[PDB]
Amino acid sequence: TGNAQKQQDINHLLDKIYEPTKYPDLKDIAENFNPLGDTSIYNDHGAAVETLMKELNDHRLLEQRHWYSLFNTRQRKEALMLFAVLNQCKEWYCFRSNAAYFRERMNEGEFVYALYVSVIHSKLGDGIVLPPLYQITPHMFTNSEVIDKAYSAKMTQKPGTFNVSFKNREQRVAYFGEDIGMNIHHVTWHMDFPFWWEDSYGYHLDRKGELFFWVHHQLTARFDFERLSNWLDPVDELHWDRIIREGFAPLTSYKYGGEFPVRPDNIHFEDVDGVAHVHDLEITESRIHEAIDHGYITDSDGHTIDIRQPKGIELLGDIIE
Amino acid sequence: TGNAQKQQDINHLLDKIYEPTKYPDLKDIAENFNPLGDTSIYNDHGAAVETLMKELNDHRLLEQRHWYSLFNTRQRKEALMLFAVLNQCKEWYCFRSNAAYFRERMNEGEFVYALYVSVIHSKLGDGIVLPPLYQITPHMFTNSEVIDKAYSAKMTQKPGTFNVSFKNREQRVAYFGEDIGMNIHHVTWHMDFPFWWEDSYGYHLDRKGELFFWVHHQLTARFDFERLSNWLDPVDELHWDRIIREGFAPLTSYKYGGEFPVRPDNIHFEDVDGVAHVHDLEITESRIHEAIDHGYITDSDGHTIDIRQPKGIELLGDIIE
Ligand SMILES: [Cu+2]
Ligand SMILES: [Cu+2]
Repeated sequence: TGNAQKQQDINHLLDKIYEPTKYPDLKDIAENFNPLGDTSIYNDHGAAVETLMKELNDHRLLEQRHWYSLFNTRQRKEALMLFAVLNQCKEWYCFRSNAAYFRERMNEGEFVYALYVSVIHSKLGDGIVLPPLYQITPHMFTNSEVIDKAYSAKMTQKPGTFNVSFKNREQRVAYFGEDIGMNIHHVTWHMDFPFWWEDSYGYHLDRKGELFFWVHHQLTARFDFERLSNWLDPVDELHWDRIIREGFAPLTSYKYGGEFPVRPDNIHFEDVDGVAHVHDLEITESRIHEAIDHGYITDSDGHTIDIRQPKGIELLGDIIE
Repeated sequence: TGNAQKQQDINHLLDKIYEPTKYPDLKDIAENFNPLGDTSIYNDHGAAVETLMKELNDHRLLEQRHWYSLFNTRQRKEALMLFAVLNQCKEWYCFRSNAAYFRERMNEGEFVYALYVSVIHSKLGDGIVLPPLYQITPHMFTNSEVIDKAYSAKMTQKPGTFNVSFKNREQRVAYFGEDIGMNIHHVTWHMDFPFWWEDSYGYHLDRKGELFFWVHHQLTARFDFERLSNWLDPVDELHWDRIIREGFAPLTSYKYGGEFPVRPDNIHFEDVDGVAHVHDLEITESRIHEAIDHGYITDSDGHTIDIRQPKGIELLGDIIE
């Protein structure tokens, strides 16, 4: 152990993530290790490990040098299996090993995501401070311009820092939304208290519900404030039966993936194949809005669970998010 | 009572259905029979009959030589009383009699529908085969042109058969829906397990409900295949909030009644007077959909009947059709 060790290892793992590791130790590990030959390092007698492997083997896991969204029900599951290994390691010998072994044949997004969540929640990651996403995978936090300016630097082997950019809109209250600090927090908040947490993982995040209610209420408040300061008017509430008034162009790019799709202004909400129907929301919204109005949330049995009490708002945040 | 017999009386009955019977027996039965004096032929002591009669007498039954759709709540009820008589005869003397007695004063659709149903479920119709509707009442299964060609062969008495008809649509998968066999089947399937069946009539049809779910799912299935074969793409699902994209003109005619109305394309669903509001669907659709989602259907007392079991899909079909 140590930390200036654990730490070191981490830094190495997340170094030039888009390419096979250059740190020799990480690679003989990456090669010689077998997550299945001492089912003892694992507190599960390695059921986790044996499940990743099985996938890695039938090679039914997402490819490397490809994008990844945490909203993709499969990409998530895969990402989250790495979490589950890293998670039941008794000591560092087992983490390093895996987050090396996998690091090299699992996709980067799943991987970056997996490592962070794992470091954050696993028993074994106390000493560590995680590098800032913004510098680990800069395509998600940097402009598309600066990105290309950086690819040029590199082509020519000439160094230096480029100035990023952001009178026509409400990309006047932009400084708020595009800040690398908020973006960090926004992701961290949901890494700290993930929507996918099962108390099987080890403990129980306390009031994730009210936490959820509140955190957004404040982005939402903080946001409303800035627009105040900009002669702008408080934000419109979004409806599924209306047009999406204010659309934008992000001018942002994926590393592997392409450029973030843009949305024109005054658009009509389309039924999106694979996710869900527009109407599917409308009804959800109704079911929600009826719990609130009745006084109770009704479970699967037709058991009405009361929410006209203090535990109220979290039970509500459990069903809303 | 052979069946040869049984059978013969039945082809007699349904011969030249649009004009007074020409078979002399059926006639003088038609005239001298009294469905209510010897109410010992009825296993109901002629409750059945004494109701038809009453109607027949206050003259509030639907006229002859007029159309009839099985969807008309009255038209449906009258048709269905005939059913109730034929149904409580102890032997052929009683059917012959009524389907003769009634044949001659009761509307022809009521009458053709009443005799088949009766023939199909009454305990007294075993040996018979019913003639193919397509040849009993051919306006329903034949073109409007063919029909017309046929009125001319008859005005001039020179005989002859006509070829029916069916590059501009999806009346390219026509050969499927316009087939006299399908068509047969699709009506028979609903005569075998009728939507109006009360188990007071006699026995209980067994899984009408999954039977219902399943038969349509195979029309639909079968339907979807043919389109495949025609470079056409799978069928849109219909919504009450969008346009009826594809209308058609059936170029079909009724014998008494006129030409079947046509639907222009890209139409908007109108609230239709006497049947129900568009919205009315809209909420029934919701009501249904929530039963699917809750885990339970809820009766009129407010008792939730669970459908997350094998009797499941049938309970559902009983509230769906
Ligand atoms: Cu969030
Ligand atoms: Cu049908």
